[PDB]
Order: sequence, then C-alpha cells, then structure tokens
Amino acid sequence: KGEELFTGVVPILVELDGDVNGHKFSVSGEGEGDATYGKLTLKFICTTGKLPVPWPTLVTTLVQCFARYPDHMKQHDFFKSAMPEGYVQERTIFFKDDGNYKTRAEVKFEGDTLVNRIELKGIDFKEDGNILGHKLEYNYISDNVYITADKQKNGIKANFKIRHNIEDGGVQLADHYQQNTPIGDGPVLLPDNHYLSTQSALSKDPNEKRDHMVLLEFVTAAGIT
Repeated sequence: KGEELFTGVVPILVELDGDVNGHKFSVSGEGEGDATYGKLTLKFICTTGKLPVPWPTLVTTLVQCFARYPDHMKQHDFFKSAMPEGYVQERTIFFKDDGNYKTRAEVKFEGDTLVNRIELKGIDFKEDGNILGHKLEYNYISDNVYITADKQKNGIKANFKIRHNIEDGGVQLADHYQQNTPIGDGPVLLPDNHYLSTQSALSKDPNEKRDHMVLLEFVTAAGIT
C-alpha cells in the first residue's frame, strides 16, 4: 500500500533544528521526489542566518523512501512500506578526529506531502577542525548505504562512510550509523542485505542571497541480482 504513494512526483518538505557546539540553527527545505527514477530535487535555506557548519555535512541528514528499487528488489523496500504513517530515522555520524552528530527524524506523509522533521545535536567538534573551520569542498557526495534488517524493532539498520573532500586536497571521513523504526503498527518489509547507491550534486541559486543549498540527488537500490 505504501509504495502506491510514490508512483508519481511527490512534494517534499524538510524542517531541521540543530545545535552544534552550542551554535543553534534551523534549516527549511522544499522540493520534489520521483521514486520511479530515484530522483530528488531540493532547495534548503538556513532560516536563522549563517549556517555554522558546512552544508555538505548536513546532506545525509536532510528521505530514502524516494529510492528507486528495481522491480526484482521491491520486496526489500522498508522505507515505502512504512508509509503513510512513516518511520523514525536515527543516526550517529562520527567525523574522524572530530565531533559527532546525533540526529532523530520523523519521515511521514502530511496529506500529499512527504515531510522530514529533524533534530540534530553536534558535540565535541574542534574550533579549528574541518567542520567548524569550514574547510570542506562544496560539490558532490557519492556513496553506498549498506542496509540490514532489524527484526527486534520491526525496522532496519544501515552503515556507510562519507568521504568529504577537504579544500587542502585531503579527506574528512564521516562514519554513519543508522536505524529506522516504523511509526505505525502495521506490517513492513524487512529486507535482505542490500545497499542504496546515492549521488548528491550540490549547487547554488545565483539569485538567492540567503545561505542555502540546491541539491540534485539520485538514489538507487542495488546488491541483489
């Protein structure tokens, strides 16, 4: 039933409140998702002024229900199966040699709109590190989200690494640990091990003077043949 909700283009709203080493901020996002093509188009605005962390560090936090699942893998799509009631998505994101983000989000439909409401808390960051020092490149993120079932919670877990390019030429690793649990009480699809191949392209609206990020993203399930 949940998959029926994703056969066309679905409006998306994202709302985030964050606090990182005491710097509080909010982000609002709007866009569209077309799961038939695994395609997301979004624009995010920092509504509190200047973002105190790099935009690239927030991409993964800021709707995997829009993944394209190949027909032969459709029985492994936890994310859509939880809809419309939704799921809670929690992460800890460990920035190597630096601080960590802990995030909790509720992803669900509000009418015809897919909504991602998030709280993020960041701690133990270095004032002169790659994050608070704004040393990360703004271009592209691409990696694989490794997914496994979590039968005890009627959900899933996932793990992955993001290699954020640093302006000096190096890498800032961000190790992601993820858990998703359904909000509703109904059956969900508990998947075999697989992954989501995800590519996010970051850009700017030349006419936008607010601190913002434009994102074109593709997400495709893979790893079962």
